Amino acid sequence: SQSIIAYTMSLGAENSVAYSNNSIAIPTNFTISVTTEILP
Amino acid sequence: NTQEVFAQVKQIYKTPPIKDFGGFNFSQILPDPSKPSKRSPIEDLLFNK
Amino acid sequence: RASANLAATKMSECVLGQSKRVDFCGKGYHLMSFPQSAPHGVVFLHVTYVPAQEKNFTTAPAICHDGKAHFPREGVFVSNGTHWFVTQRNFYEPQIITTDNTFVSGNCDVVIGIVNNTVYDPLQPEL
Amino acid sequence: RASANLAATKMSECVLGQSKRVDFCGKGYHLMSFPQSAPHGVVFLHVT
Amino acid sequence: TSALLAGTITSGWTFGAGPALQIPFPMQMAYRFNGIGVTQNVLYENQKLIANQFNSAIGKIQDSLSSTPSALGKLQDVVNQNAQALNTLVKQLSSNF
Amino acid sequence: VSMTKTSVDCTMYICGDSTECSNLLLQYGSFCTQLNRALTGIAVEQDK
Ligand SMILES: *[C@@H]1O[C@H](CO)[C@@H](O[C@@H]2O[C@H](CO)[C@@H](O)[C@H](O)[C@H]2NC(C)=O)[C@H](O)[C@H]1NC(C)=O
Ligand SMILES: *[C@@H]1O[C@H](CO)[C@@H](O)[C@H](O)[C@H]1NC(C)=O
Ligand SMILES: *[C@@H]1O[C@H](CO)[C@@H](O)[C@H](O)[C@H]1NC(C)=O
Ligand SMILES: *[C@@H]1O[C@H](CO)[C@@H](O)[C@H](O)[C@H]1NC(C)=O
Ligand SMILES: *[C@@H]1O[C@H](CO)[C@@H](O)[C@H](O)[C@H]1NC(C)=O
Repeated sequence: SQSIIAYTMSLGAENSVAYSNNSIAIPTNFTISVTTEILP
Repeated sequence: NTQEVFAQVKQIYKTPPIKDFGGFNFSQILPDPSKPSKRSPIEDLLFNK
Repeated sequence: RASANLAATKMSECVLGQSKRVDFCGKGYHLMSFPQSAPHGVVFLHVTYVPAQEKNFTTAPAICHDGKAHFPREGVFVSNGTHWFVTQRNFYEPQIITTDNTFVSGNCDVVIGIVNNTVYDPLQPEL
Repeated sequence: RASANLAATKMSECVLGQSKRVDFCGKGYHLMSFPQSAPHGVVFLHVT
Repeated sequence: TSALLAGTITSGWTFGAGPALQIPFPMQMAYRFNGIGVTQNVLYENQKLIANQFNSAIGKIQDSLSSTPSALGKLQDVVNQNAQALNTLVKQLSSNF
Repeated sequence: VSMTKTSVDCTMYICGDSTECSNLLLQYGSFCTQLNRALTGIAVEQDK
């Protein structure tokens, strides 16, 4: 069964992060990615 | 306009427990859990005014 | 005309240099931008640095040695076990704590959150 | 639209990083900026 | 706005680029003093003074934004001129031409 | 950065020395009232 549906907004995924006060995260590895910006 | 000014990042982040932010007191700007709205105290003053 | 002035600003600060402006020239830390022509427009190739594969470590604001606080000249004081290391903020390159990359100012009692460890010197073992 | 693009630039580099641009993100040396909502607008807290 | 504030005060500025690396806050602020040419030791030496100054500045900006005459006229002018445009249109429709 | 301030009088533009200035006014002067509001806004904008 396929039909038109109405849903509330998906504001985003819930990201769980812990501030603490004696913990740091540092990126071990990195990625390079090119993105296209189109301007008339 | 409001989409590109307000949703530059589309990753929602929960409010951390307000404890030991180095003495920096983020009660005014962060939304208090006293009300079910996600509005802060100065945000409420701006919306009322 | 507003979009054309925006594109000439991006042609000037993304292609002809490197922009420290976040999100102006790419989703991430900007590295380059390659212009490409288009019908009544310009398409940009915004190459950016994007880090990943993060790790969580325990840090301290400074190091106490011989009654003096030692501060990172660059990077962050990091730890996993017992050994304390200094590394730059954007990439994990663990370096042993030495006076060449550590800056000293004041004593160790004025600052909160200090941990104590051996700060190595490069000069005494040769001498 | 012009004011909205200005505000999204200030969301883009006054809130999401640190600005070396003088007076653009606050009077003095900018540290951070805390965004705050408003009726049909955005109110900034440019701490410097 | 709450998500932006949580990313700002918990991750620092790495949430814009990459995947929101956490950072103790006194250390993000020292790292943001490092961007204005002052060394981080000044902050770590005067953390209580900086925290008290920031708390007082937030209190002062709340008292200023709670006096009624707030510099909120630029936001009020948009709604006022839109309502003026609409009511001018219906008073125009009142005319006989 | 600035442009010369300008303003228009409704009577001296469209009325002039017309005897039925009232007949021109009650039917068509609200347009010029809007136009004077726009011109006053432009002058204030150039000062700011
Ligand atoms: C944290 O990472 C360092 C990076 O090498 C590890 O250092 C080792 O420490 C042990 C002592 O416990 C030495 O015997 C080794 O020679 C060191 N190097 C290596 C490559 O093993 C350290 O073990 C790590 N700590 C934890 C808890 O994982
Ligand atoms: C880092 O780069 C890519 C991950 O995108 C992977 O192929 C490579 O092996 C990684 N290197 C290390 C040391 O993790
Ligand atoms: C933050 O500020 C509020 C209001 O001034 C205060 O009640 C609260 O105790 C402060 N936070 C801490 C951890 O003291
Ligand atoms: C972090 O908070 C804990 C309390 O949970 C405290 O014991 C510790 O001293 C704090 N460390 C710093 C660096 O503020
Ligand atoms: C290291 O710093 C701590 C601060 O908690 C202090 O108690 C300790 O005495 C210091 N180390 C030495 C060897 O004095």
